[PDB]
Amino acid sequence: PPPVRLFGVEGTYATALYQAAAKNSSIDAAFQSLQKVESTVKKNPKLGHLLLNPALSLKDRNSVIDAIVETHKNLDGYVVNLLKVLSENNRLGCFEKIASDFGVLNDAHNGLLKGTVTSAEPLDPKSFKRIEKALSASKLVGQGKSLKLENVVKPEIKGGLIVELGDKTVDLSISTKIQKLNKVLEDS
Amino acid sequence: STPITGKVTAVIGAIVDVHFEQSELPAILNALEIKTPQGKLVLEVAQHLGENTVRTIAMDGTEGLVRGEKVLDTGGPISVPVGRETLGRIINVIGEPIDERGPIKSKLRKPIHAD
Amino acid sequence: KAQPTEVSSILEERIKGVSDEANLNETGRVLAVGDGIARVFGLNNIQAEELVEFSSGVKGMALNLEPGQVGIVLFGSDRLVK
Repeated sequence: PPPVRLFGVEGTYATALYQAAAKNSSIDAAFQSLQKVESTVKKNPKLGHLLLNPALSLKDRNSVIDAIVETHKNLDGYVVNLLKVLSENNRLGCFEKIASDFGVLNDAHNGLLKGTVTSAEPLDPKSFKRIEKALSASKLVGQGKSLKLENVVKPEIKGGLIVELGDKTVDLSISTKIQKLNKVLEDS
Repeated sequence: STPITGKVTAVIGAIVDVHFEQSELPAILNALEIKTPQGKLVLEVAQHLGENTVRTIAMDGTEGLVRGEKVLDTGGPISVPVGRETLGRIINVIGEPIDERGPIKSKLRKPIHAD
Repeated sequence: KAQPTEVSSILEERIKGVSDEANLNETGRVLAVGDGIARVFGLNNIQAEELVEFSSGVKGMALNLEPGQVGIVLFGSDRLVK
């Protein structure tokens, strides 16, 4: 019984890392180790990201893994061997993707159903809050699970708002309605 | 002088791939030997496939090969013996006489990749 | 507080031959050669159809600008390429 699929390409490292780690939980600890190692990649951005290049070596890649485990107890559990394999497999560059994806799987386990409330201009907090609770208590979320929510600014839309989550959306905005306004009048 | 060994990482058809070690890569068109239980077997450095991995072309019957066999560098290309000692004798591709007249002693070995 | 700076000061100096005299403005490493073509990692500020020079001294020219690498065809034998 796997979680929500990462669907093949290069999430399969993260997929195997989860489903082999999770057989004995520790995925919060493995998760925090992943957060910490992506942090120390980010905390040393010069040649933490600039040294995920493929043209180095096998040996020097393994030594960069040694520098990662050299930084205190940055790695913990399977995630070093993960890197041992990753280093050997030289898929280190697509490591950022793995991180974010494990985060998605993890907060799916928590049930944070990330949403969005697209607009062409940011809005007041009262609207945020009222919408937030709306979806939260809506059949969408079955409760027992959270509900983030992000307003974004979109100029490509002419205003209004659109709610999004669980590949399920509602647009009541302006742009689409103008469109429907032009379509209906486009007949004889 | 140390010799450079490598591992037979891939056998495809009549094309053999070798994983070498760090900065030990022979340049292109170098003869490589591997001692079979039947004899010796020759490769020629064709492609640096990257990451200390070199694709080469076989020179005899490539059957029976285990992955990861310790192939051996020869440094240079295939050099054959020359001189009037070579006259009237039957030589294979790798410079060996197969006339069963013993070896061809020769003061010069010369590579087959000149300008 | 100190040991991440130690790991950084090692790692910037661990590939100091590769990380310095570098940053691929006018430098590159021979990633893989075959058939008179070097695919070369690096060479970010390079131009299209620009002459390049090897450390062995045989010259090539770049044809395929790519995000990952640069295809360079060779004017001499590829035996001088490692």
